[PDB]
Amino acid sequence: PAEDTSGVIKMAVKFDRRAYPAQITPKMCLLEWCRREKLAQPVYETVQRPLDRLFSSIVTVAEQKYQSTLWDKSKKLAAQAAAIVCLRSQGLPEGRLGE
Repeated sequence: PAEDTSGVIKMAVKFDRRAYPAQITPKMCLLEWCRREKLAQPVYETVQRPLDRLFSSIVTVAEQKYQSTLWDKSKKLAAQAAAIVCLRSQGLPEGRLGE
């Protein structure tokens, strides 16, 4: 239900685990959303700038790609950021404390 799914949607996000309950992450919130929606589960591809020890991640959900504009220090932190981009750009709840 989102006709044009080309390209990449981006926002400027970094995952800050202090905003989340113990051991709940955007990846889990997004995965549960896909399951609730009977959607294929998210697919993450890592991007690297190894000379800077930087990481980015592109997540595909319902054929649309999402990615943060910002780089991070680890594959896992970048994957969390990509999940946030996917949720926040759609207006969905992100799983934070008191949301």
